Amino acid sequence: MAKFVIAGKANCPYYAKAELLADYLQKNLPDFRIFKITQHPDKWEDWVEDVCERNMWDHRTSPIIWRELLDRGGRGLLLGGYNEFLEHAQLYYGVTSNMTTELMMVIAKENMQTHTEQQLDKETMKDLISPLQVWIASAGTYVCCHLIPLLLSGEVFGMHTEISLTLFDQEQREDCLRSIVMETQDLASPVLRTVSFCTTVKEAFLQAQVIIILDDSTEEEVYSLESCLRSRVPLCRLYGYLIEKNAHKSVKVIVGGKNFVNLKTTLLMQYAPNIASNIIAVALGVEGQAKAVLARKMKTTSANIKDVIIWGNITGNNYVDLRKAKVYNYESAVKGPPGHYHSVLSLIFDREWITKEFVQTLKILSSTGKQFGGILAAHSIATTLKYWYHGSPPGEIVSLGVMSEGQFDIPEGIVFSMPVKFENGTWVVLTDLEDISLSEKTLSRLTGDLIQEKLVACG
Amino acid sequence: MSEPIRVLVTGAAGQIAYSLLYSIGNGSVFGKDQPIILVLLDITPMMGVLDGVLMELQDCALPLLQDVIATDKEEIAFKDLDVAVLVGSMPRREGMERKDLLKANVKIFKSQGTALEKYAKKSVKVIVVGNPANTNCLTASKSAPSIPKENFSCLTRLDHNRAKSQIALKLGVTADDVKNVIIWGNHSSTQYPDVNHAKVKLQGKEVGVYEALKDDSWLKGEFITTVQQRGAAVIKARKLSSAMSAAKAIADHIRDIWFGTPEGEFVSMGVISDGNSYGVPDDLLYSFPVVIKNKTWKFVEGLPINDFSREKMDLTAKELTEEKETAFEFLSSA
Amino acid sequence: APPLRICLLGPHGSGKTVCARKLAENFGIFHIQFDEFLQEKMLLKAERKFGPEFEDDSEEEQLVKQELEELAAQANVKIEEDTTKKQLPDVQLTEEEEAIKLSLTDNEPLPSEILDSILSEWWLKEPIRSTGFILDGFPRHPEEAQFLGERGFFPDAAVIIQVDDQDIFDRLLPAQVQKWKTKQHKKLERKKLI
Amino acid sequence: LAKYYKLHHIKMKDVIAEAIAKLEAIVAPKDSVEGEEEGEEEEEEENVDDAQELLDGIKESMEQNAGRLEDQYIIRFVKEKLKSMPCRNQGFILDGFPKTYDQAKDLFNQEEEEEEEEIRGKIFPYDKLITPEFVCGLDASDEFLKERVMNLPESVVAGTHYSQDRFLRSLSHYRDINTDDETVFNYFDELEIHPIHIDVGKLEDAQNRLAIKQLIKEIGKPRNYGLTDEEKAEEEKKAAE
Amino acid sequence: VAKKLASDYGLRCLSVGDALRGMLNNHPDSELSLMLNWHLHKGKTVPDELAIQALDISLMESVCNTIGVVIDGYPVTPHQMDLLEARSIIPMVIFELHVPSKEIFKRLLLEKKTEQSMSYPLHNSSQIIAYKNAKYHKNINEIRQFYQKQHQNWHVIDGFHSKWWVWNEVLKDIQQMNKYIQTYMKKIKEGKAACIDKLCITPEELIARLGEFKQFCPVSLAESNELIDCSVTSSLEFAAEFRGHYYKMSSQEKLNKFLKDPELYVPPLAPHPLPPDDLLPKRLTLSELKSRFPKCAELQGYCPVTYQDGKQRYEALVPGNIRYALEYRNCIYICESEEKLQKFMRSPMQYWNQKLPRKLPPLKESIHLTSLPLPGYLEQGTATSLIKAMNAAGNLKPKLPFLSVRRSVLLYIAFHLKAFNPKGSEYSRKKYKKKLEQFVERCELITYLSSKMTRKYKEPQFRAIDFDHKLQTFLSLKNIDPVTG
Repeated sequence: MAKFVIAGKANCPYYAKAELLADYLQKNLPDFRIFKITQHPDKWEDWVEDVCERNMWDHRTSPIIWRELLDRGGRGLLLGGYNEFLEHAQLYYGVTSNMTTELMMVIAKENMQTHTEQQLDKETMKDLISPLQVWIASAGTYVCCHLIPLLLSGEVFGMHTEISLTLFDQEQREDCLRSIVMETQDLASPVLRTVSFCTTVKEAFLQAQVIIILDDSTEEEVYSLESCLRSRVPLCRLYGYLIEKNAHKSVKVIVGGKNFVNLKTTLLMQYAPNIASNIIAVALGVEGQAKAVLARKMKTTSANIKDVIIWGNITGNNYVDLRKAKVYNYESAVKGPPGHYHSVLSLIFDREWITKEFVQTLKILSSTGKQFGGILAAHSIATTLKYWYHGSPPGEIVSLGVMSEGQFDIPEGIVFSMPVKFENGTWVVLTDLEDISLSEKTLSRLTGDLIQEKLVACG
Repeated sequence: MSEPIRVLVTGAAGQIAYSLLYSIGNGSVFGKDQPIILVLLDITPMMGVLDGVLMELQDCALPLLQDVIATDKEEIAFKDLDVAVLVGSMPRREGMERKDLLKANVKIFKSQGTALEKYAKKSVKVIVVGNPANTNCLTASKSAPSIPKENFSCLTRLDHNRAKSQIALKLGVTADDVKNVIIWGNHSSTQYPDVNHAKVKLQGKEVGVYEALKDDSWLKGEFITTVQQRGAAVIKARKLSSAMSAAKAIADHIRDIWFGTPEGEFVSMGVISDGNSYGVPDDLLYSFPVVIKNKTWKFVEGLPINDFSREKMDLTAKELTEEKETAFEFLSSA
Repeated sequence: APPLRICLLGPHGSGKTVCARKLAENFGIFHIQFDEFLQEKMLLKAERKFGPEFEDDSEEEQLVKQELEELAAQANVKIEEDTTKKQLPDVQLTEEEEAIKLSLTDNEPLPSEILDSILSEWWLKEPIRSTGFILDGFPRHPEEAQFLGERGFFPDAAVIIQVDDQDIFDRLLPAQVQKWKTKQHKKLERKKLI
Repeated sequence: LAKYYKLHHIKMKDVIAEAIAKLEAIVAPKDSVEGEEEGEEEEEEENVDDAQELLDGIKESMEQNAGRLEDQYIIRFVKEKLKSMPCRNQGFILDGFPKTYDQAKDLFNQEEEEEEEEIRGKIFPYDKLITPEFVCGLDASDEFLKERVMNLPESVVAGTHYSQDRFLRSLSHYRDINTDDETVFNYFDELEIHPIHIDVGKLEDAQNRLAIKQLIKEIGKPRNYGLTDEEKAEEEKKAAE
Repeated sequence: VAKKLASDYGLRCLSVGDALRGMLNNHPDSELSLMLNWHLHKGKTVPDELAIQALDISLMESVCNTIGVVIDGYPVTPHQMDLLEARSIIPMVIFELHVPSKEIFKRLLLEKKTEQSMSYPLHNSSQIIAYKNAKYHKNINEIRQFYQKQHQNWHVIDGFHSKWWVWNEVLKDIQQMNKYIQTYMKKIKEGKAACIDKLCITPEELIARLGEFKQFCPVSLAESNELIDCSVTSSLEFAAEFRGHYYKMSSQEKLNKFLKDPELYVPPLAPHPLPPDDLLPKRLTLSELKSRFPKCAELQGYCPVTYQDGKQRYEALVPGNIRYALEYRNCIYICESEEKLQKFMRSPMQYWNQKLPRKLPPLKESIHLTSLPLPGYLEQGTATSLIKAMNAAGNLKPKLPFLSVRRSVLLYIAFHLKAFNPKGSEYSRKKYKKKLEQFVERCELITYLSSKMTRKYKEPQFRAIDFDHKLQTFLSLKNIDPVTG
């Protein structure tokens, strides 16, 4: 096994004739191997000068010819332009090229056309492209690792999506996000085609089609709540402006995290009014926690529990409504066939536990956020996106954080958590649900908290 | 409904397990119509963490999950298992000698193997993830002689996936385009990634990675080095282990076991060398390219081996042999 | 025509409850236990399973309760019983729930209005009326069957179980021996504490 | 199973034929040559006329019942067979016999009706020694059975009970007797000597080595001199060879 | 079997003699009876026309006429099969019993037992029986060939399957044919499109009653815009009728689609005509090629299809084998494989017009070391040789005990060369490999023994276990041939 390379200019006569000789040799000789290179003549000078410098050869005319000692792209041993290779082949093999000069002219045209083909092929590859564009803000965060595998599952969209993903934080976070990108590549998902980092202002959200917004790890010290709220405002303003300018007009923006989620969403919408309708806050995790608490009390599975509703600040003061909550597969001897359901309030004989204890427990869970881990956050975000594209389960209520336009009573211009279904790529608010009215005291408490947060943030 | 299966994960408090569990529960492993019972085993101090995990899982309201069991007791954890995933191992500490690491792991996996032998179903499938995966798996299998050795496997899918990723990156393609990569030998820096029989789909046509890349130099040197060192690079950058990709690989491995491999495709698995046509010594846990049908794996025969491959394979076989000898000294003395 | 209705009648609910449940589960209909429906109705106010043994046990506790409270006062060394279980005030019964409680004590039939209202719910209303059901526990009285006829509201069929004294003892008596043993152990502990 | 455990497996035809033949041999004339040698052996003191009239009643019954015989006779002969010293020492095996709960009760129940004075419980008057230590059910798809039977050689099936009409009728009758309402199993179930059931259809090996393995495991190791030194020496030779 | 069928569902079976005998009673002086007697007295045993008439007369018999009849072992000659077809006495389905002579003889021995079951004399000659059976083979082979070929309905049995097993299989099959027939009749009365498989229409009627697409799948033309010749195998497996005309689909799935929405494929509603035969392609052999002379193919061997698909790669110009080769539109083509030929036949317009450049003509000459000149074969052999030498020497830096360095290294290298030889006899290669491994271990002796033995003497039995073996090995090698040893 001998190994050779020749580089060409698309017009070079002698390079073409070399190609003829090479193909003759490789066809007839068992021993012979060659790789083929050519550059546009303008590039050729630079490309060859670089090669020659690396080798410390001294050759300039096209073609250039060298034997590579072990493998393709090793070190080379230099043979001279065409006459020297022809000499080598004639003496060592005994072979002769027989091609005419006129033929060399024609093939010089043919190879010009071949390079034109190569160029068009490059352009052709650009045509083939129809990815989905995704972005993630505050990506340098532990939740992000759990989220990415759910995205890669493709179930979010169906296993038929060219996915392009983007991740943002500052350069120090960019180091760990580099590691995240490495793991992402290793995850070797069938729908993954690209992933990217961003750190820099102009780039962000550029033609973004999906945007994920996480909590920030505020590296700043423990400022007062008022300072924390205000500190969000510059970041929300920047993100809103960047999204509105850079993103695709139909971009979807999802806000998730443990803190001030409603406020962040509201500010973003304020700065990004047009997209604001597209922007939603994930409540599902709180609902899941409530379901699990109920299931533990009942000694059943959470999946049997359905139609829990979260009424409030997701990451703050919220009310959990069980009036519509249903349980399935329970062992009431008043026992239906599969798919029968009984009302949680009816089953739980301890109203005191519901009123005092359950509420206090949820208040603790929300305030601490302790049990809100990476798995739950990821599950909530992923499942919300899944319902947004696919739709929610028929008949089942979902909770979502969304901007009030007065719907029940709720004052306009705040983001509230409320019961919703997902259909046709879009959500609807279940304003036709009976009895789910709130008390005036409850509503006043819930809205007042959000309003005060908003006011303090605006300062 | 299909009867729920019992699945055990050891070291469940560890980050790999934590990442994996959600993929287990959501049906990505066993399919969207198999109810699961999940069993979590760890040392007693982790039980607090383990309890937090159990709670978060219950919070996920996964429909296919019909129990989570947390215990520090092997007799409970290994009872009536259908699938066991052995992720827990002692990590190598600074100043721990390799021999002491081996002895400690041999102790752990001997205990777990005996618990499988006594408590588990004889049909149980056992997946070993904790390094040194091959030697640990062998120790367990020797400790569970009633269980068919084929039931025991160790995680080499991570290397296979890494290799596929590197190839796809170089060609500029999806991972799905790449097929029939092979990882030979130990899940260690001595692991050998072989693409001589790998195929890729380019321009609507299927082509062999050597032909497609045409860079034998880079395939031998740089690709191999990158794959072998990929984990160290990830740890160096993140300061954290490769939990996400390990979990993904484990899920893929189990899923291919459960469903089987696609027709005309094979996968790399760490498996007991007995009867291989390739002239690897018997009584080793070695990695091979394999096809899986009816939850049963078979070796892809007839593949030609060049001397480069043969040499790598014999080097890693030597490493595995030395490891086996060292571990077996403790297993006999234990 | 309406879906199936049956009740199975015989010992103490016993296993027969399970066997009815199994039948309905095979059929894919509803199961009912009438006693359950009573218990849960009462529990709605009560937060307790009222009934004969459970509250009668409290009678003996009257004496022991008072002795324990005297000892708790004289013995300022406080007691394991400090954690007294939760109980409510009287969520005052209607005459309907009063009649239910008196049924649980007496094992005796009740003003027809209640039976009518509930059982007519089960005839008249979905899902029951479409799904149909088998019931455990009813009628307990020929008086009740009489009212069923006088309304004209009927099952498809009755079933009765053929069982006898030894068979009944075999399952039930061991559990009651356990009740006795544990009660005696409790009383021994009370002697020790006193 | 008999060959591996090295026991005795008995079939109803054998019991019937042997009982008849021995009765007839006793009923046959004590001809003009002396009987058994009057040495150190206690000779039998049968009544030959009892055996004769028993055989007469047997013939009459089989006339009345078209070659079938009354359960009482068959059970008597089985119970005596089990009393025999070979059964008492080693092992007895029966294929699907007895066949009904009543038959099982009659055979197994002790005709010494031991004094009931406090025997309220479920341990009948029955002899544990005659009682099977093992019973199992074996069953397959009726389609699998039909296939196997039809696949039997036409010579093999020639005139047999397995000729398709006979086979079909007997298969139905087999199901019809063993209602889940009632089977012969119910007797052993009430003794709680719980039998166990293995699916020849799914195991599908026409030899069902797999079931044979399971049954062996359930039985446990043969209570025998699994090799005597002669057998050890021969197996050692086989290994050396 | 015939009797079992007749009993079990009251079906008829007939022998010819059955009819003739019936006629004798039904009128001893009927025309057919008179002819029968006349022939009999002439010794003319059943001129076939008589039996043919009697048989169709038997079809009158109401039970058969309405319900069912079977015929046993008849026709006995192809000539009878022909004349039956001429009247069109034509069974829907035929079954055939294949039996070893051994079985037949064993059955005949049981018949010998029946002869004692019998009493009156009867013809029992196994010799005649064997003769008749052999001639049954002789005629039945031809009869099967014709009838199966024309009428798609021939089935075969093993005599050693039990008569009940056989009966079951025959009944089941017959019920299948019945269900097909009835469902087809229903579709016909419904006017639906319907598959015609095992409806046993003759090829000649099928050809006569093809639809406009002739023997080609219209689904192929409409969806693919390609032609697939369904004629290429006779079987009706994807053949169907609709609206009074026959067509074949190219697959089960195409047939399913056609059945579902036939109007789409139906003409003129299909999107394209079948081009006229002059435009259609046809396959060739060496005889056609020789007739095509003086011209070769319209292209000088290089396969156009792959080149076109290759986006005109120079590389693609590998010539097709003539076995692949075809004429289309006046013009002769060859492509790289039979499958390429199939694609060409399916869509020739893609390919048939070409203007390849002059480049990459080179036909191979396989060059040989003997044929090479000295530097060329030197280069080829030396490249591998030096690669092996380079690795072996550089990595090992070899020496073996007692040998000179030169001796050790040269011998080791020569072995290494043999062990890795691309074409060395591989078991022998592994033999050398084993020797090389032993040599390596023996070189390892140098390092072990030097490292373990100090200049100070140390306790002999506390030497390591391998130490003394290794020493003994070294000492022995002093007086061993290194070449074999």
